[PDB]
Amino acid sequence: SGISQTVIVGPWGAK
Amino acid sequence: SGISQTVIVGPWGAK
Amino acid sequence: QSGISQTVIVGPWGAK
Amino acid sequence: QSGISQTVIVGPWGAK
Amino acid sequence: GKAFDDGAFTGIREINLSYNKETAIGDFQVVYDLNGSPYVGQNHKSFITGFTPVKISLDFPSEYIMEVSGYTGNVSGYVVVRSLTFKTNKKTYGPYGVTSGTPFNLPIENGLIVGFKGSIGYWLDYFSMYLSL
Amino acid sequence: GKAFDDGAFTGIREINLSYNKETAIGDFQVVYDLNGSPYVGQNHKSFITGFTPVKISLDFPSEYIMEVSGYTGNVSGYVVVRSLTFKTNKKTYGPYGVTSGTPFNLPIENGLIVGFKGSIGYWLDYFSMYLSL
Amino acid sequence: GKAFDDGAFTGIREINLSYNKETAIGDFQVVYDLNGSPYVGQNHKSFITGFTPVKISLDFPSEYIMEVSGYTGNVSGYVVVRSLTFKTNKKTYGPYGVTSGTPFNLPIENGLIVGFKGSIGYWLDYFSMYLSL
Amino acid sequence: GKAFDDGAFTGIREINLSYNKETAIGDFQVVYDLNGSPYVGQNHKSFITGFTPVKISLDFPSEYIMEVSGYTGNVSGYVVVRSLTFKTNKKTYGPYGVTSGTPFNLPIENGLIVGFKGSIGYWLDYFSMYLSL
Ligand SMILES: Cc1cc(=O)oc2cc(O[C@@H]3O[C@H](CO)[C@H](O)[C@H](O)[C@H]3O)ccc12
Repeated sequence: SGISQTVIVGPWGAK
Repeated sequence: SGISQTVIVGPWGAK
Repeated sequence: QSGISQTVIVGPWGAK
Repeated sequence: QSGISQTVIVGPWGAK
Repeated sequence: GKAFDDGAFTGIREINLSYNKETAIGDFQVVYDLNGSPYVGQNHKSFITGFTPVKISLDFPSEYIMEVSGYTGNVSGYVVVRSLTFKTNKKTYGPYGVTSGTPFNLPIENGLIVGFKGSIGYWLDYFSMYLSL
Repeated sequence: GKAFDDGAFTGIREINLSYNKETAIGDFQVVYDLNGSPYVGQNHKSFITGFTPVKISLDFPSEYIMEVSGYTGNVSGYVVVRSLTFKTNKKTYGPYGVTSGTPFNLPIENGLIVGFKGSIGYWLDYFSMYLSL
Repeated sequence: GKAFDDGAFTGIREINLSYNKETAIGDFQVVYDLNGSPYVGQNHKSFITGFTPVKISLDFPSEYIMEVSGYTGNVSGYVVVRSLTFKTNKKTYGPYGVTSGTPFNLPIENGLIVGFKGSIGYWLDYFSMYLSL
Repeated sequence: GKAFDDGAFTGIREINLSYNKETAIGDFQVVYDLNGSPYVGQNHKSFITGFTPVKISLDFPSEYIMEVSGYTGNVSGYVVVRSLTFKTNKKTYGPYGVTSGTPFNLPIENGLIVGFKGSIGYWLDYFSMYLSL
């Protein structure tokens, strides 16, 4: 796809 | 410089 | 989503 | 590092 | 709660949050850097009010966050982020909130936090961070 | 000419450029994506009029540029960008301008163009592209 | 402890560790992926023996780690990593070592762990992780 | 031709190529850096022999490639890379081969070449480059 991606860490907290 | 870079997370533990 | 890291790749140049 | 994020940049093409 | 997602930017200039010393973190808003100009992010607000506001104004670009830490715990039967601390290469900001429950921490050796996402009801329920070089 | 540098974004939604079939590329402007919202880039304008405008509206995010190519060459004693062609996964836009001089091309096997910078005088003098995953 | 730093690779094929419930994590060794081939990292050994070995052989590249968690704690007056758990998109490996002390966790929403660095004495003192897209 | 793909590494220490000033580029082998250590790439060899070998030994890590350029042209019925030049921050290596046909160039304003792929038959048919921060 045409959307740039990035590292994402988490989540912290609920669920 | 000529050395590639990467995200690093941490440290966890001592120090 | 796979376990293989990816990198920008530019090209090809030459004959394509 | 600085607090500014970095990106690969290719170029320039055109006038030097 | 209400999910939010700021996406990714080029850096962080300012963090605005609110908290209550007896419950948890309430509101959260970031002023990002976008290609060297400030970008005022959406203000992600609790469904309730009466929190104490805090403004963390970083000396961008030389000052940046190296560790985010906090506690998650129970407030009125909900697991929420009860406290946050932001440590930069220059100063520590916090703790804000209540320092009890389960601790968590994200220290960064190389790279930058460039965005936040998460969910906020009465309190900040959970959050994640975008990281980049 | 006048330097410009849009910086880096999430993707590309539209490119608006102008050209002359006897000279070179003139105006250049881009609508980026920024975390799902259109970001209207500044219109980088030639010092002169007489160009034909074209609007390249991409079906973002399913459509994205896979190759940028063109020619650089003499116009009035200046080395400028004479022609541009944008090839996406869905079709080819251009050539716009004059297909004469020294060819150049940037095919992308993996990654995306997320930003442009360069300089425009009477014509587009030069440009560079930000690339990201 | 002795510092180690594997650097960054393309992915992870296997983790070899050892542990003792009475103490902490001992040895740590990783078989990385390097461009589609196995790269056998150096075995980073504890100064002592008596550990139970664990081999985590992932179904690379279909299977990859989505969360690393564990506990740090005092063993014989030293702060060390007492426990580790590796959660993939397929299953959960661990906990290896007692889940007592200060918890930590690194869930990953997008991205991959591509390398480890740290320090091992009698036990794993500390560690960090390289992350990439 | 036989396809090749080295994948991505940490940087480049040495480039070994061969050429003939009557034909085109023949063989290609790179010594990469992999996390501060040399990694000797596969040697990608032409189906025929007779070429003149050249070794470009870079002063890694201070010296790195800023632009790759060359020409593609027809040799005995095959369209191939007839010439290569590597410009670093220290000096220009080349051109090697025959500077005749259609030019191409990849200048890099920010980032590093960390890998090569392509195809070699009698001559270097085509190539692409992995780029990283
Ligand atoms: C007194 C003592 C008792 C014990 O059970 O273990 C050790 C270990 C020692 O070596 C240290 O290993 C630790 C923890 O991994 C640190 O890396 C430290 O730097 C090492 O010297 C020393 C004494 C004992």
